[PDB]
Amino acid sequence: MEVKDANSALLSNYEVFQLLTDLKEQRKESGKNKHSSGQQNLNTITYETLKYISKTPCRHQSPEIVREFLTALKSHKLTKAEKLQLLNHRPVTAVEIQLMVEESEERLTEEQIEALLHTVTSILPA
Amino acid sequence: DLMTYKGEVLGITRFGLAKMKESVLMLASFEKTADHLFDAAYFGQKDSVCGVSECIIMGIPMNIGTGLFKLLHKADRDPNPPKRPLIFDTNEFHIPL
Amino acid sequence: PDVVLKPPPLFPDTDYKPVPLKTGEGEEYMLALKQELRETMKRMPYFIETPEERQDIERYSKRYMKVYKEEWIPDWRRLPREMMP
Amino acid sequence: MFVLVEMVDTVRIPPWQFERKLNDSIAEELNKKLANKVVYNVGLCICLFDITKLEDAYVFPGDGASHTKVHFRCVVFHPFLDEILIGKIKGCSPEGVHVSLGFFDDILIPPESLQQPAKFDEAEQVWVWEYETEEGAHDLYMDTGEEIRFRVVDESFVDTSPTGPSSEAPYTLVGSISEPGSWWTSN
Amino acid sequence: VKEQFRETDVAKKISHICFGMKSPEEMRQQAHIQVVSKNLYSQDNQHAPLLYGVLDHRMGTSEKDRPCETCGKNLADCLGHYGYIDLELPCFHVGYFRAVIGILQMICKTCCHIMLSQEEKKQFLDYLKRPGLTYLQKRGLKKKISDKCRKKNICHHCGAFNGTVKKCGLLKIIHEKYKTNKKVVDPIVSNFLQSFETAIEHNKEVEPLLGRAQENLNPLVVLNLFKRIPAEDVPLLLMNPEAGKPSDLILTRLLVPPLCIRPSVVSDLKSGTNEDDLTMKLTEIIFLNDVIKKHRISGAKTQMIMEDWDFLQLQCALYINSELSGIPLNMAPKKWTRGFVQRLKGKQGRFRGNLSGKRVDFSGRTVISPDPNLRIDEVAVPVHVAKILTFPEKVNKANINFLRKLVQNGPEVHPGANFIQQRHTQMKRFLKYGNREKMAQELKYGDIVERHLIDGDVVLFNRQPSLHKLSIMAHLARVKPHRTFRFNECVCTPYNADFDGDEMNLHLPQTEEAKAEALVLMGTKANLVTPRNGEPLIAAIQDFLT
Amino acid sequence: TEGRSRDGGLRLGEMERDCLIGYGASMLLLERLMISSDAFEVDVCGQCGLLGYSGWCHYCKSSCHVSSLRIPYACKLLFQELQSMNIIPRLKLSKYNE
Amino acid sequence: QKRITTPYMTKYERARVLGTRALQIAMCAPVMVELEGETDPLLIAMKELKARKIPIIIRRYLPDGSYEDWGVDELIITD
Amino acid sequence: MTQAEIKLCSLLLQEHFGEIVEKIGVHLIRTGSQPLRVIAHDTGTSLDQVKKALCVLVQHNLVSYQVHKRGVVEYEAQCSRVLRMLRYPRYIYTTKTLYSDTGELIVEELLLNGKLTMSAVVKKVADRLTETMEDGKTMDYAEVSNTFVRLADTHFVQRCPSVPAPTLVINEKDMYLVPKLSLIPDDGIYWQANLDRFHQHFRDQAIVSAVANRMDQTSSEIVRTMLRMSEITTSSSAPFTQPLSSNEIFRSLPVGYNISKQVLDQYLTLLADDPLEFVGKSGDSGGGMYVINLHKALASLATATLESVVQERFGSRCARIFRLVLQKKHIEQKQVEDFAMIPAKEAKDMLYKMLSENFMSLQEIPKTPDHAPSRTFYLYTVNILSAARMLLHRCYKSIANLIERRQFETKENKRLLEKSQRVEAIIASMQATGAEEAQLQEIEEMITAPERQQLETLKRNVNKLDASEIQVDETIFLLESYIECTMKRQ
DNA sequence: TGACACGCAAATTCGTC
DNA sequence: GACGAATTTGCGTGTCTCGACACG
RNA sequence: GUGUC
Ligand SMILES: [Zn+2]
Ligand SMILES: [Zn+2]
Ligand SMILES: [Zn+2]
Repeated sequence: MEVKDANSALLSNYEVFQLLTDLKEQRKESGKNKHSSGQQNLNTITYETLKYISKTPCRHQSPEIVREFLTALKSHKLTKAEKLQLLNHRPVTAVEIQLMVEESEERLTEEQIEALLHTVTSILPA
Repeated sequence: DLMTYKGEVLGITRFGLAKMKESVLMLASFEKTADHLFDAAYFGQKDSVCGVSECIIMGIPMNIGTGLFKLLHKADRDPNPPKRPLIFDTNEFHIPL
Repeated sequence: PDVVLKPPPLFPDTDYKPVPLKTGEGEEYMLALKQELRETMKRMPYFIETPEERQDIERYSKRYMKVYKEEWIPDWRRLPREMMP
Repeated sequence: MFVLVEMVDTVRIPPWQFERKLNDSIAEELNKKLANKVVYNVGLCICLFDITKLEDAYVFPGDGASHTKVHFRCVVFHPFLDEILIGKIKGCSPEGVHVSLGFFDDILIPPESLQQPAKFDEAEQVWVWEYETEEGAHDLYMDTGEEIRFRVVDESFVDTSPTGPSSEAPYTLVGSISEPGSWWTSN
Repeated sequence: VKEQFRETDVAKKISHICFGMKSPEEMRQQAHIQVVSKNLYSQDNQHAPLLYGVLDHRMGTSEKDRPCETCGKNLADCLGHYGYIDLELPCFHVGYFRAVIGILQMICKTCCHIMLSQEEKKQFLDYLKRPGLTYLQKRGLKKKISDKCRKKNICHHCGAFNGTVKKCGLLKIIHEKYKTNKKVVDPIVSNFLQSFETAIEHNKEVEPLLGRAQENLNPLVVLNLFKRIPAEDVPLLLMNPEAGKPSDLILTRLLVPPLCIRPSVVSDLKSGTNEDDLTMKLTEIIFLNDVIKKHRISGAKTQMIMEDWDFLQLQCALYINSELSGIPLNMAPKKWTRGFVQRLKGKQGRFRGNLSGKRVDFSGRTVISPDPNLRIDEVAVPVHVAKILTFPEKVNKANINFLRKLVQNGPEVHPGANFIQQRHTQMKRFLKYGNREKMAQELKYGDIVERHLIDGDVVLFNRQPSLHKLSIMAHLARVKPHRTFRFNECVCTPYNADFDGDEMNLHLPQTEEAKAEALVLMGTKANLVTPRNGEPLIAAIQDFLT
Repeated sequence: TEGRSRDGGLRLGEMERDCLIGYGASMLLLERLMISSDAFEVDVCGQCGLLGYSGWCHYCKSSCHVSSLRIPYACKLLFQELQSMNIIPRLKLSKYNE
Repeated sequence: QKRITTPYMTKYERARVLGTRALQIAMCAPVMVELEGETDPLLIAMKELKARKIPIIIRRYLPDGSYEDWGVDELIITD
Repeated sequence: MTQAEIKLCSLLLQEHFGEIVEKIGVHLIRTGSQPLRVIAHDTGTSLDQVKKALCVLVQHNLVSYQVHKRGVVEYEAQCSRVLRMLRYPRYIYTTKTLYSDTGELIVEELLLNGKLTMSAVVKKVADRLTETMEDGKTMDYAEVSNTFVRLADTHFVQRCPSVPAPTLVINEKDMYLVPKLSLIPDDGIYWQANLDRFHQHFRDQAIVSAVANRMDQTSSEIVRTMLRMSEITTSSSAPFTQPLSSNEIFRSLPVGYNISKQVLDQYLTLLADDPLEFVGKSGDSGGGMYVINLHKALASLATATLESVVQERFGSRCARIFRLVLQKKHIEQKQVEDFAMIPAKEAKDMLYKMLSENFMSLQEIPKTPDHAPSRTFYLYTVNILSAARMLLHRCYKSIANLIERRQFETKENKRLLEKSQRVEAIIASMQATGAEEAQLQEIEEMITAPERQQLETLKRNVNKLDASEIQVDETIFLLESYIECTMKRQ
């Protein structure tokens, strides 16, 4: 097959969660479970993926809160890719902030670090 | 009009058919094969198989008569379906440094 | 009229061995001179070592990529006027 | 679940399955086709997001089926270099440690783990960590473990194609010990 | 572990075909085995293939006593492998002789540079580089360039006089140089003449003979002058650079074709084998390859090596054409053999003999008889022929109880099937050895079943001496137990039958897509007027008119 | 094969092919010359047009650029016969969709 | 967009459409008519054409490369 | 021109220049002249990179361009000028054997940048030489320019055609002026090394060396003197040296050599009365003048090269028959053995092995309008021109194979090489901080025996191949001078 | 045993040194 | 007056010269 | 090769 663009439209994990939640609830109602292994592969992939996502504490956030938190973090500098790299997991600890950005010692200060820390703790629930 | 559209009054022989038409294996399937094949190998040109004899030999449906058009299946289809909107990638938010 | 069943080797062993070379101080001087000419013209701006480089995602490590892009002045005056980059 | 990639391919619809919508059919046969398949360098496909534009169908004389060339975007799992993630360790080996993700069940960390790691498998699989600067720390890791946070680097792509006449891990990652899971990080 | 994505079945079409000639290097690169032995059969227990021989099983099997060697398979799924034979002395080619004598006229023989001017080379190149080029426009361009290359005898690049190039004998090239005219004495010819008397003090029988001593181009100088030609002037020489190259015109490495292309004949007469003429010619030319290598060490004179060389050269050129004219009587064989072009050229060839012919199955032919009790589009078929012919069809929801009754009827009765195919697994099963009561129930949707000829079938009926397009038609089949062909007399004029000794033939379409095409175009009701003038051809005959 | 003593078939020559051509039918002309006479599935390569085997080439020694097609056995036999005459039919494949 | 081709249905396209429909109906296809008890789907393929209930679009190609879409129901069937 | 030279220059421009530029360079050798857009189209490369490759090729005076039909610019790449990159070390060594490091470092940068101004040469030479010294970093600009003038008046570094419409027509004049410098802005004047002068000097060196190891050591001083007076008046094409007399020769002889008049004439007549026939005397009863023959000496040189090749490959007994048949032209097969006392069996073997490799020709003499291979006469003859031209085609493929073998071994032990070189910088910077012999045993045993034994063999192999390359490309130079002299541009 | 299209070649005339 | 160039014409050579079926 | 159209 032919590919137009190899790396394109970088998405998030909650988008995959939301896409896979409604994909299987309508598949079991419509599908006849006709092709055993062909459907089994998709079922296994989706089940393992949704399990890994549900173990990740990022499923309790609807898109409007995501948009609000992203617009709030857009303020200072941080990074286009490190934006969703920081949103992929919970930055509650100050050590994970130092590992998110490969160099977080000379760019900004730690007070602005705890600021965004509490900003994020006010966003995501537990 | 077949022997006048070239510009010269042709006759239907091996030499006239060698001049009016342009297919290697077609001209070889009429008269001397070795001469035409060796001339093609020496020159080394490419031949797009579109003649009835070529399509019969190789096995392509000839594009003369029934094979001139194409059929299309009419069913429920949508050219541009409504796609899922994004919640992450909108560049007026994603401003680079 | 005899027949061979085992094919000959792809490398038939030659008749004689090659000749040793001549060596003088000028010879190794020219050898080192060629070895430095190749390395220096490999490190010249005329040598295009930049076909094209692709980068998918942007990183923060933009400090260790300060490559100095100084082309030689093409001297368009003594050059075909049609070709203008 | 990292990058959605656009692709194009011709999909034939069975001549007997004409009652179902062509969009629904195409989506189902494109979900079944690329479900658990690894590709050359793009990564590992997960599922299908949506189709962008759908072309017309052609009926070739001789078969009687319906061929349609549609562009579809599928979700492929391909992370970048400096990305931290959590995993559940499967087991230990004298060469790295074998850990698995939810669906991706093959990643192994090399001997590059810490400042004083020691490996020895007498009967079971043991990873011990000594840490002495001015006090003494001894961390022990046995048969199974969970919640290991590490960076995925040294990504490798190997292709499997039939060599010769027709008469095994395509995706490979390693990890550096970042946050073993009390909690003790590593920097 | 995860599985890698792979394309299911690569289905593609053929866009266009390109013609090109290979080099000995590429020939060896493609070749598998190198034949060095001339012994065809080993003189051991039984008839068995000899390793590294012309009749080897490493190129492909031809019969059913031994499997394949490269890939374990049988004669059905086996295409073939090639081999390479190295020649001691490079030889001339039979089809590339005109190209060689033309290039020798174009390029030099002292400098290997095309004789043209710088201003004319570009005015030929820009005319050559055009977006539209037919095969005839390049036929005349070589003709136009050869003229200007043969007008001038002195090159502008260097200062040497070439002469001219003509052929002699059968495969022999003499470059006419060192001409002796009676106007002025040229220093080159003078030095040439002074260079010969230095050996005419031993034998005084060549001073009457040196006056026509000239340059005789042999394959060894010809191949090397094709290696010193620049690749810059090749696109102007009308030679595709990607397909061919000027050097690749001299054969020095012979390509052994696959073994499946030359089947062996077996006799129930003498426990006897009969090889192909190609195989015999190969075993005869390989014996010439070993007789020259023995004589150089054994010690031979120039002529005894030369006649063996040109014998090996002529046996390779007579292996393809095999009808060449102008052969010496001492070299001419008396028995006739067919070569590679003899398989192509001729009425019983492969171009219009096999490809055009392609004898059809599911057909028959029988004497016709009158029967004025049918319609205009009807024809009677005997039950004996209808029992042999079968028509495959897939079972729908409407054809379940219609074909279940037929498979219950049986193959011995006229309405019924003989072969049954399954939906997924594609294999045919007989209805005579197995039971019909149980396979009737064992039927699924989409099963191919081939039943006998029933009434209401689009069946083609025609005659052999076809001149016009109405000589073949399609009618509806009808089974009648009289063991003869019957049809209406009104449609006898299109076939031009005489009804005393005529035996017409009948064809049965196999696919459903063609059964509908022969009903609308080749219809008896549709085809009633003739395209020649427009008169109705089917009106009446003598008896009805009277 | 030829003859009734060996249970052969009938021959379809050029004069009867002209009658099918004058009508304009292409499906039946291809059905009773390629489908019912000799239907063969061959494979070639895209890099260099040559007859491979088992989805594998001996010229490039790589199965990456490998595809297949439907050809009558007569045409493949003619190609294998002409390749021994220093005449290599370099083929260029394409998708039927293309 | 204006059609520059004759509206009468050719027999060359009629035969190919009939063949395609006959081959598709034998592939366990949904019928577009309530057929009588009768086999040989070729015989009932003409019934759908006589009633103008065939979902097939004819694409006519011009020498330059222009494509023209026509409906079987829009074509005029004359016999 | 042929596939061998194109394959050689492809690698020569891939290892010297980049891949993108060498692609367009090789594409310019298959087609003589082509428009820019057609080139950028058929090559498949974008316009910007094609212009970069073109300006790179022009900056090194490797490709030319001309104005055609309407206003178009047709480019042309000459392969003969490209194949002269294997003699750069020899050129620099010949500049350094007469002059000193001044001329070497002046000319080594003129061939790496092609068209360059002298203000840049003096600049870079002064900078490099000031950086070479340690305490006294004083380099006079006048001494750098003195060697430049010595090159200019000996015709070693000439002026390329300067600037006098779609483009400008570059014109050349006979104004080889040296504008007076201003040492601490002169634009439009670029200098470039003259290669035919180097070829002439190499020809004189080869001639004097051959006549030295041939007969005498003293007569080579006399001929080198006779070749030193004609450097200014004689050119390359001219086959006959301008006439010179003995009285003028005795004027200019070396300072450390005291040879009188009549014995000098003795030496001159011994050089004239000689089978080699290098110098020829045209004189009178009173006196006369001598003329050196270059073509009939180059022919002997190429002949000696051919006999050396056949003697090293086939054997001395075989080269004996080669020389026997070269002397007696058009000899017959049974009469060659009564001369050469060699057994008939292996004699015929040697003859056929020579002829089957294109080392000899056979001419036909029939007595009938029919060829009649039985009733005809075969004669064995030798052709020098075709043999030299066919050995020249072999040398190029030999050099190409050597280059491919040298480039082949580097990419299997490459990561090993840049990994062992990465460890070198770990301790090279550490030794500056402080020498730790423990960090030395770290690198003493960190590299294993086969990890260090690979470079040992790779360096030797690369040296052997690069040393054989020069010994092979000197032979092509000795072989391309005999082919071009007989070639007469009509 | 008819068909003439290709080359190959010798007799002959206008032309300019 | 004598030599290089281009025209017209007698003479040399290669390819086939409808289809189908049955039997020995 | 023979026989029929
Ligand atoms: Zn095989
Ligand atoms: Zn020349
Ligand atoms: Zn291939």
